Amino acid sequence: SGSLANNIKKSTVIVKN
Amino acid sequence: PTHIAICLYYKLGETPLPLVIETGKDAKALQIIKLAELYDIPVIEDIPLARSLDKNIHKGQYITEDFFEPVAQLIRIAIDLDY
Repeated sequence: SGSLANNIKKSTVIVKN
Repeated sequence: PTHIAICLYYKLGETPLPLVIETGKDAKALQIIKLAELYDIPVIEDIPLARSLDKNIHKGQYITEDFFEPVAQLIRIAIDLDY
């Protein structure tokens, strides 16, 4: 558990619709 | 509005190209957006780009050639210059 959050924490930019 | 969120990561010496490290639809998209605010990750709304990334570039995959410049433009806006 926590992989989602750890990936978001380190990421550069999020693209959404 | 099927909601979609695509999480891009690019780090020199690690990442030879920008990487899609997480994706979400529907409730998972909403969660990703909430996590993005919690961690101060820039979020850009671009509906054609998001839809195209969602279809083409799966979690754990590098972006492909059609996306190189659109993603570069997002990176230039989103990069934290660290000062």
